[PDB]
Amino acid sequence: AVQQNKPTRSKRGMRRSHDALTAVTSLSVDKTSGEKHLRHHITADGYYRGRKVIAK
Amino acid sequence: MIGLVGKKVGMTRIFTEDGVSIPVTVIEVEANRVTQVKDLANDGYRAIQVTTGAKKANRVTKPEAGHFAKAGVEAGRGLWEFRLAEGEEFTVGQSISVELFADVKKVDVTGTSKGKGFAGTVKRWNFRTQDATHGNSLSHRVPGSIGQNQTPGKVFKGKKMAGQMGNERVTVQSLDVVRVDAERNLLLVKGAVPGATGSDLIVKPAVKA
Amino acid sequence: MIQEQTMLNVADNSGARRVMCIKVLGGSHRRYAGVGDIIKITIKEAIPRGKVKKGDVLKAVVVRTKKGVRRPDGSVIRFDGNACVLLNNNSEQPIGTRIFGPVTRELRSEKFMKIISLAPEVL
Amino acid sequence: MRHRKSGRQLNRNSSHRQAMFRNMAGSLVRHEIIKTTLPKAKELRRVVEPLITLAKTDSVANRRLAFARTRDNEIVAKLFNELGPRFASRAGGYTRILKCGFRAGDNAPMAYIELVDR
Amino acid sequence: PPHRPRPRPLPWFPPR
Amino acid sequence: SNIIKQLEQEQMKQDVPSFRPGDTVEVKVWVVEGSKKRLQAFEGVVIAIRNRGLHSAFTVRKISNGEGVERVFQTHSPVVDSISVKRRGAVRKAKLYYLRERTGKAARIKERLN
RNA sequence: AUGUCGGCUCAUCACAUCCUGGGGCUGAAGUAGGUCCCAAGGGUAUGGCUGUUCGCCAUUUAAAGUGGUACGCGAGCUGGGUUUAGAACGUCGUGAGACAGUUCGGUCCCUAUCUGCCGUGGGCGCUGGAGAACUGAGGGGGGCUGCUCCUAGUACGAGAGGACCGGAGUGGACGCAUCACUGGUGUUCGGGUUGUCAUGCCAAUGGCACUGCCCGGUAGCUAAAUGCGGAAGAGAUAAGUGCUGAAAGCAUCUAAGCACGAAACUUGCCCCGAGAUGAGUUCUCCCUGACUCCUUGAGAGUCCUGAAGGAACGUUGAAGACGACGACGUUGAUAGGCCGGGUGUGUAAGCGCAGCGAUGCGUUGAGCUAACCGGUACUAAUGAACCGUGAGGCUUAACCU
RNA sequence: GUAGCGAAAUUCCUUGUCGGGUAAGUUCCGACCUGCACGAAUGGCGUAAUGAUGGCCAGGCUGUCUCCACCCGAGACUCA
RNA sequence: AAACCGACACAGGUGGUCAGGUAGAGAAUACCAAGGCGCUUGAGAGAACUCGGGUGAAGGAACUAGGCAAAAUGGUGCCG
RNA sequence: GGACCGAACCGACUAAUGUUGAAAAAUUAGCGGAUGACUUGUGGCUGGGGGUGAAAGGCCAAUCAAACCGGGAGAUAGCU
Ligand SMILES: [K+]
Ligand SMILES: [K+]
Ligand SMILES: [K+]
Ligand SMILES: [K+]
Ligand SMILES: [K+]
Ligand SMILES: [K+]
Ligand SMILES: [K+]
Ligand SMILES: [K+]
Ligand SMILES: [K+]
Ligand SMILES: [K+]
Ligand SMILES: [K+]
Ligand SMILES: [K+]
Ligand SMILES: [K+]
Ligand SMILES: [K+]
Ligand SMILES: [K+]
Ligand SMILES: [K+]
Ligand SMILES: [K+]
Ligand SMILES: [K+]
Ligand SMILES: [K+]
Ligand SMILES: [K+]
Ligand SMILES: [K+]
Ligand SMILES: [K+]
Ligand SMILES: [Mg+2]
Ligand SMILES: [Mg+2]
Ligand SMILES: [Mg+2]
Ligand SMILES: [Mg+2]
Ligand SMILES: [Mg+2]
Ligand SMILES: [Mg+2]
Ligand SMILES: [Mg+2]
Ligand SMILES: [Mg+2]
Ligand SMILES: [Mg+2]
Ligand SMILES: [Mg+2]
Ligand SMILES: [Mg+2]
Ligand SMILES: [Mg+2]
Ligand SMILES: [Mg+2]
Ligand SMILES: [Mg+2]
Ligand SMILES: [Mg+2]
Ligand SMILES: [Mg+2]
Ligand SMILES: [Mg+2]
Ligand SMILES: [Mg+2]
Ligand SMILES: [Mg+2]
Ligand SMILES: [Mg+2]
Ligand SMILES: [Mg+2]
Ligand SMILES: [Mg+2]
Ligand SMILES: [Mg+2]
Ligand SMILES: [Mg+2]
Ligand SMILES: [Mg+2]
Ligand SMILES: [Mg+2]
Ligand SMILES: [Mg+2]
Ligand SMILES: [Mg+2]
Ligand SMILES: [Mg+2]
Ligand SMILES: [Mg+2]
Ligand SMILES: [Mg+2]
Ligand SMILES: [Mg+2]
Ligand SMILES: [Mg+2]
Ligand SMILES: [Mg+2]
Ligand SMILES: [Mg+2]
Ligand SMILES: [Mg+2]
Ligand SMILES: [Mg+2]
Ligand SMILES: [Mg+2]
Ligand SMILES: [Mg+2]
Ligand SMILES: [Mg+2]
Ligand SMILES: [Mg+2]
Ligand SMILES: [Mg+2]
Ligand SMILES: [Mg+2]
Ligand SMILES: [Mg+2]
Ligand SMILES: [Mg+2]
Ligand SMILES: [Mg+2]
Ligand SMILES: [Mg+2]
Ligand SMILES: [Mg+2]
Ligand SMILES: [Mg+2]
Ligand SMILES: [Mg+2]
Ligand SMILES: [Mg+2]
Ligand SMILES: [Mg+2]
Ligand SMILES: [Mg+2]
Ligand SMILES: [Mg+2]
Ligand SMILES: [Mg+2]
Ligand SMILES: [Mg+2]
Ligand SMILES: [Mg+2]
Ligand SMILES: [Mg+2]
Ligand SMILES: [Mg+2]
Ligand SMILES: [Mg+2]
Repeated sequence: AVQQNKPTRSKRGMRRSHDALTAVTSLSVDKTSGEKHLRHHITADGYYRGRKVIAK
Repeated sequence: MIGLVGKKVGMTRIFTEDGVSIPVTVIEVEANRVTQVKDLANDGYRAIQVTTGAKKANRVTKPEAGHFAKAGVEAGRGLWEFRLAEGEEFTVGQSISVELFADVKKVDVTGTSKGKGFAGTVKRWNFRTQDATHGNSLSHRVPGSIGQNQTPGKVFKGKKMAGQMGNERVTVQSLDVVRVDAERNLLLVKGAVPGATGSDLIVKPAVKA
Repeated sequence: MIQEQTMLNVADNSGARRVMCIKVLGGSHRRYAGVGDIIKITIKEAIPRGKVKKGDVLKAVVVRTKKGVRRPDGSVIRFDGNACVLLNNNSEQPIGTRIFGPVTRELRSEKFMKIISLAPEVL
Repeated sequence: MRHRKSGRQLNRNSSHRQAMFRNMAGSLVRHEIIKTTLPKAKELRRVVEPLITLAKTDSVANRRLAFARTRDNEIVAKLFNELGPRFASRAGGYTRILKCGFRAGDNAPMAYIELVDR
Repeated sequence: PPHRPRPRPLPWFPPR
Repeated sequence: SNIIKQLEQEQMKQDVPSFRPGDTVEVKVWVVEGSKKRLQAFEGVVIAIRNRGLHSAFTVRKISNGEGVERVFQTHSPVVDSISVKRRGAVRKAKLYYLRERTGKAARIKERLN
């Protein structure tokens, strides 16, 4: 099964009207390190909810 | 006649002395509290709104809390309306118990059926399967033809096809009331009713009778 | 749970040994016959000098099934085999004079009281 | 439908799943902290925590059960000599899962799972 | 009667 | 679960004797031939037990008038008047369905001597 | 290049009606028919033979309707028949070959753009915002029927036989729900066992051999399991039956007027449903700053403010393709663990005793036990932050000042 | 047109007729002869054994089916 | 065989030699040795439907053009 | 022993899959032959109205009722 007519650039754009990404609503700030992090995830320096939880 | 809101507790059996096992659904019917009364003057129809159960105060939004506050009833887990027959009367704040069903022989029970998700035509519509063997190519449970030819050159509305099954409102009519235990807040009805254990049920006196 | 093509033993002394159900009577598209139901049968195996002959087409009542019968308290009675009693095609009365093996109380009716009375055991 | 069913399949057959969690449970007991995917970490809790529970009550039978479920004498010896005692007065919850980013290769959500007294 | 032969295959040709 | 537990408990018989698969039991059941109630005995080997509170059942097999018969009894049914163990059988398995394909000497169960 | 018979799957309409419903006439006593009128709501066999459609036959059924839909339906299946290439028979032909014929064999492609259809979301709208509960325009589903008993061996009839009307019971087929029971499944639970490899060895275990092969089986899902349904009633009618009644001193169901009258129609039952843009109703909740400029208006901008609520995130669910929907987030049982129970399996391991040994016995209904039940903050569900604003146009009426 | 064979890999009429098998058999087996249009090395008729050969019947067996249910994997679906 | 023949780092093809252990008649087959590898997208999810499998109450060819497919049988010794 | 059962090896009867394939003929499960009119390596010979053919108009480099390449050649085309 295949198109009988070439779809327009208009229709292409309409289909892609739902393809947009969502930015991360809000990042959190660790209360000790001050680093930004995804909520409920550890920071890059291994902090979570103030506590140093992992090395590196 | 008004109904009550209850909760499907589960199924069991009642043995009778004459040696019959009656399959029963156990419906827990706590006090239904009237939250609002609707009348012709203001609303254009007669009905009561009832709540039942409980709700943690922090889960009750301010709009909901204000509604319960006006009635002067504790917040329940939801609101349900029942249309009033011409004879009936109720007041805001009033409790209605399962004693309501004391003399009722048959009830209708409305619930949300269990959710089967996306179901095929075999399960959803009892379509017959095609041959398992004798050369069938990739078409064992598929629906077969879905229309005619150039006339009408379309598929008719309401064609039975795969789709969401269950997780919808279902009423089972004319179930026998086996027992009404006011003290335990229990209604026993004979037979199965819609929904999973724990689900809300609406119980009304049977319309057919 | 007897259907067309099901082979049954015979629980009587009609002379038949094996019979085959060729029709479940009593409704359009009726699928199954259980204990107490009338079926149309053909005789597949018969004793030399019996009241019935191989190839005869008559009726029978199912008296024992492997699927069994449920009772009002939820109990079940299952038998090791399927068995029927041959009936006259018109009168629907037993052909044999003796019943072999147990039968159930599902037969307790004006129609099959002769079978009940002749049966060595009723469950 | 999977109403009320427990257990993740994790795109493996049963024998592979069992082998993997046996290995992973060994890793966690040895290292006390490992990085894995978040669903694997969530499933691992259901394997390791019963092992630690078993190790609280030291007996020949329990050591043999643990061996049957780990197939590593070093792991059994550590369960019964170190971890059992360490968790003697803890009613479950021997592990914690800490979510930590996405894997470069395949964007899998990753987590650390560690013993809580590490 | 039939108005068409039962479908058949074509011989391979260098495609591009 | 307390609600259904309570409903179930109030219907349960308190006088159910202990029995195991492989036991020979006699079950007395009420039979109603019109007005007259009477007890009919069913004696056989217990080949299966379903323990499930009020929903407990047991299956008894016998050979009757040339015919194998199984009856599944609902243990707490009022239809069942009484149960009595006539002989204690020695078997390994919970369910003795393998007896269905056995007859005579082969279907014999050793007695549980204690 | 518009794929062709039949089958399968899935249908949908007509009515010239097969059944069921209503009725007139009968060469209609009754029962049972004949015939014609009205009626399309629902229903409307399984097999043997054959490629068959058909047909014949067997046995059912209330009935096994007739047609239209590309002789409905191959981008849905089949490929038996029939239009390829092989081969043979009869026949025709000197022959190549051929057939008012026959016979054996013989590749069925397509990831769906658009319409359509089944489901399920996102956007914006609905005139301040928000959370709920509704009304119900409108739409869809459903609508089958047997047998027995009572009425009554009554009415009818010389007998034989044998009712209407009305009532009760129990079935078949179909549909909906459900898992208490009976069962299936149950590669996540327990056990038995063959071969082999390993854990130093013994003992005990694990891997692999379709889950190695098996026996049981929890929860869930489920049918063969077991609950429930089709209606009554009402309105307006069909054919039909009438009442009163002239035109036409009579007669006349009809012209005026009035009454009955069917599974059809409109309701009544079930479900969807306010994008019903004709965007409805009810209840509740929230927001009561300052200033500047301009082409002066439903204008723009700055600062302050950020509510109700929402969303995100996290723990998740008998909710689920994803979205969505539901629960819960420490003021906490949302999930996992843990504790207790239940259930399943069937008396673990170790030790002791007996036996030459295989093994048995005792400790012991032992040990282990998934998805179940009841508890329990041990682990994970964060302080925040994000979106959403700051009293809501004009006109006209009425009522208040 | 002999022997032999014959509704046949051949028989149009034709599902011929009779018998057997099935509850029911346009196929099958045994016959009949009315051979449309068999027939003697483009061999006739038989034939043990053999056949991934054609037709038919029976036992066993079964999800082929009545009528499907559940489960395990690989895809489908979501993310990179 | 990713280096040869197959347009490809392609389920294909490619002559000769070597051949351990336990079970086994065996170079079959299962599990292993020496030795060699996990197949150059992954992660989740646990719908329909498709593919490849497992089990199935009662019935047992009723399926179908046709038992197609599946299920079944399956070894050795002795008797027969 | 053109004997039997059965691997290697040689074949290719059935089914499913695949059909913009993993593959311009395969994969999976079954299947036939398997001391012979067997199978296979290396090299050689037969040439296009010619070869070769246990005969299918089969095969002669994925091409066959007359190979492929170049030429006559811009054949001819009352046809599109
Ligand atoms: K039609
Ligand atoms: K109709
Ligand atoms: K056509
Ligand atoms: K088409
Ligand atoms: K297709
Ligand atoms: K279009
Ligand atoms: K169940
Ligand atoms: K179950
Ligand atoms: K082993
Ligand atoms: K609205
Ligand atoms: K918990
Ligand atoms: K136990
Ligand atoms: K002839
Ligand atoms: K001829
Ligand atoms: K010749
Ligand atoms: K000869
Ligand atoms: K052959
Ligand atoms: K290489
Ligand atoms: K998914
Ligand atoms: K050569
Ligand atoms: K040539
Ligand atoms: K060439
Ligand atoms: Mg076009
Ligand atoms: Mg997109
Ligand atoms: Mg669901
Ligand atoms: Mg079918
Ligand atoms: Mg194909
Ligand atoms: Mg298939
Ligand atoms: Mg049109
Ligand atoms: Mg759960
Ligand atoms: Mg994957
Ligand atoms: Mg394995
Ligand atoms: Mg008409
Ligand atoms: Mg109607
Ligand atoms: Mg057509
Ligand atoms: Mg196709
Ligand atoms: Mg088509
Ligand atoms: Mg030819
Ligand atoms: Mg309607
Ligand atoms: Mg409708
Ligand atoms: Mg249950
Ligand atoms: Mg079971
Ligand atoms: Mg099992
Ligand atoms: Mg060793
Ligand atoms: Mg050992
Ligand atoms: Mg190994
Ligand atoms: Mg191996
Ligand atoms: Mg009706
Ligand atoms: Mg127990
Ligand atoms: Mg053990
Ligand atoms: Mg004939
Ligand atoms: Mg004949
Ligand atoms: Mg037959
Ligand atoms: Mg013949
Ligand atoms: Mg000849
Ligand atoms: Mg001659
Ligand atoms: Mg000659
Ligand atoms: Mg010859
Ligand atoms: Mg992608
Ligand atoms: Mg590669
Ligand atoms: Mg290769
Ligand atoms: Mg080779
Ligand atoms: Mg090998
Ligand atoms: Mg090695
Ligand atoms: Mg799957
Ligand atoms: Mg199987
Ligand atoms: Mg079965
Ligand atoms: Mg069975
Ligand atoms: Mg059988
Ligand atoms: Mg048939
Ligand atoms: Mg058929
Ligand atoms: Mg086969
Ligand atoms: Mg097989
Ligand atoms: Mg040979
Ligand atoms: Mg060849
Ligand atoms: Mg092969
Ligand atoms: Mg061989
Ligand atoms: Mg030729
Ligand atoms: Mg070639
Ligand atoms: Mg030429
Ligand atoms: Mg020239
Ligand atoms: Mg030219």
